[PDB]
Amino acid sequence: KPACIKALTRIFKISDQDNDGTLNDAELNFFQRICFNTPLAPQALEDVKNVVRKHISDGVADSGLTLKGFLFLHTLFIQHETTWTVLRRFGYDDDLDLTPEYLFPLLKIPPDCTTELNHHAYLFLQSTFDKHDLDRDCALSPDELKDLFKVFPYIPWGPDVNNTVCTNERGWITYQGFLSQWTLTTYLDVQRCLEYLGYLGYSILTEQESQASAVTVTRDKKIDLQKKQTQRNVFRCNVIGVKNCGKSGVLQALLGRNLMRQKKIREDHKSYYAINTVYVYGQEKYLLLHDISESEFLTEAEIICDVVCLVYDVSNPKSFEYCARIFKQHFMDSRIPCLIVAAKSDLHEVKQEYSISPTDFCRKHKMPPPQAFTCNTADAPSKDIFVKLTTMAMYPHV
Ligand SMILES: Nc1nc2c(ncn2[C@@H]2O[C@H](COP(=O)(O)OP(=O)(O)CP(=O)(O)O)[C@@H](O)[C@H]2O)c(=O)[nH]1
Ligand SMILES: [Cl-]
Ligand SMILES: [Mg+2]
Ligand SMILES: [Mg+2]
Repeated sequence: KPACIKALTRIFKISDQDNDGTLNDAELNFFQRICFNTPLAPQALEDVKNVVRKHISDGVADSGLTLKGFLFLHTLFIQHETTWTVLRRFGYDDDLDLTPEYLFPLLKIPPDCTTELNHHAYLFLQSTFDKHDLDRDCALSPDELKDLFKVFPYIPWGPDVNNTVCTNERGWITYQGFLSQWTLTTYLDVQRCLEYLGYLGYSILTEQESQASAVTVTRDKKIDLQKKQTQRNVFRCNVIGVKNCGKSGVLQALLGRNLMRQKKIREDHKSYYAINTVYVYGQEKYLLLHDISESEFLTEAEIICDVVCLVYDVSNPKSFEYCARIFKQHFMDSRIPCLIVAAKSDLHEVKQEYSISPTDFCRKHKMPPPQAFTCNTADAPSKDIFVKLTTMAMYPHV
């Protein structure tokens, strides 16, 4: 029984689309249709409300069904089969748990293909954000996130999510940052995104066969390279360099954060990812950065990307050798574009101990010139390199 109440309470929360605490006639009729194929007459609906009002006082607020009122009607129909109709319609099984078919619809992704949310999927998330942004500040406070996750069986996002997407003045995920996190999750872990969409009741509220009906599968990367044109909107860039060469500073710069703001980031909440929108020649795209920590190996995983960002420290004389090394053993004869970034360029430039200068190296292997970059500036860092990286990802040849 307590398991039954738990499910119905969630089903209520999902059905309350405007998230006001009641099921108005608009939302109530929607619920009846998806469950019982036919809604009730406008005043025959008012008759049911009367039955509620004449038993409990807190069962009907405004002229819409409250949760207590909703749970009350569940008891009335028993003292059956009406409830199980509702439960099964919302993905629950006999054990009152969400079925694998509902939460994990199989979506086999072809090799060298990526996953994006379609336009209607984004719209669903845009409304989803608005429903829980009750303070209208275009950001989700910790309370507004707890509210959003009350349809989730566990907390899906950790405190590092705030160091991955755009946040506001107080570290709260903004409206744009919110969509960036979903864009990010969909790209890296589509099965997790589909699971999360199930918790939000996407498949039901949008009346579609599965959560998978929100994901777009882009074509083979090889075809994009051969046809020299892509339709993708999300591009992944791997950031590679020695330890403490300023990689994390590059990632956080994409989020618009100064170096001084970065020093207040606790390591418990550290993130090796950063995602944001970038405009390339009037086209809006998503740039996805992945901080690759200096390890003994570089597998076939940390090399798959649309563009590589080799970062070295100008105050570190031995740092650029790493860039030259990694480039020569993974990206020298690769169809992946590479951009060298001279990070910490606010510091005094020290002569690199490598055999050849960064400048000449970029000519020997036909790359763009080493880009000067710093996150240690007043206001927010420059988005120049991020436009560059995205541009090279979109047009590898040009
Ligand atoms: N002056 C200055 N210092 C910087 C800049 N970027 C980073 N730093 C400093 O350099 C150090 C290393 O930066 P960080 O971004 O953490 O490097 P990292 O390569 O991510 C470290 P790891 O390899 O372990 O991930 C920090 O002390 C940071 O404050 C910059 O543009 N200017
Ligand atoms: Cl559900
Ligand atoms: Mg409502
Ligand atoms: Mg808010």
